[PDB]
Amino acid sequence: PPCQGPIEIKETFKYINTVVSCLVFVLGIIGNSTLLRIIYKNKCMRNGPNILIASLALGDLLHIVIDIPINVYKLLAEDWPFGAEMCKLVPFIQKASVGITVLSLCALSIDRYRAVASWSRTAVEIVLIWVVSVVLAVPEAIGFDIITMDYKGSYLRICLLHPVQKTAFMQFYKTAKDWWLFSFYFCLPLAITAFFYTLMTCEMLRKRREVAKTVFCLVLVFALCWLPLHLSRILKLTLYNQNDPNRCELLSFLLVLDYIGINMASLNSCINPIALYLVSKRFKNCFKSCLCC
Amino acid sequence: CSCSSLMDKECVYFCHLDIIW
Repeated sequence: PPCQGPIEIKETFKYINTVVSCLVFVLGIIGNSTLLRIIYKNKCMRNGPNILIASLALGDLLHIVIDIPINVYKLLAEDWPFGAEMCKLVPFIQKASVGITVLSLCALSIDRYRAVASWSRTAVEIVLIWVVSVVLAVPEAIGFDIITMDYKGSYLRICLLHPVQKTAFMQFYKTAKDWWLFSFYFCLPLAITAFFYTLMTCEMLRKRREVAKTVFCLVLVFALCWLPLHLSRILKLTLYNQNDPNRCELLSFLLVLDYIGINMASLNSCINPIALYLVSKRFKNCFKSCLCC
Repeated sequence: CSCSSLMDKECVYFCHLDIIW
């Protein structure tokens, strides 16, 4: 069983991760709360695309609230005392929030394309997006379960996607969870936003560089901030072996990859208010008014 | 995280130390 090496996490990485997570958590919460306050309070800002932006902001806020604290608890405690149902919901809420965020990004890209393409210029879209996001997270809500173990003397409890499950489709999900997540929550929104924004820029060519620069920055930050976690999980699924001492090092390094990637995902959640500040004069003044007083 | 079974001790230990995702 031994890999010729234990599994453990360096303390330097833990300190770095704690500081980065604290800063990104604070920044994202402040930015998204300020954006929501601005959009709701100001009547002139209550409009279709602004409601899409508010949907994206609320999704990002709920994503931040549910991820950073639990990962901090994991790193600083290495225990899950919350029971089976709490870990039954946390993956469900997390995936629902990620789906809401990605689909809101898609919808907002579509809205910008329409605004720049047609000059004649949402409730059904937001409800449709959110309902579809909640249902797609159901497998997580019925899948995870707690299992007990002895490991080199220490008695442990882990809540995970238990390999043994009841139905054929539930087993299929147990086997293809990571592939499904990488093919839906990452590739689909990236492709949709990039394509629609490319169409918007192409139309601007048919009819200002700063807005294109903002588009490029948003898409690039999304990619660079959501890539690492998917990369870590696919590396687990691809290079993890068994029966021989060639797997523990991969697990130890994957801990680092996963925690870095979740920090980057939180940073992507945090990014949008900063962009809407540095780009939009109306939002710039709104942030100045709300924050400075 | 995902494991092949309960016999692979190291995979489930990684699940213990891994993030909730």
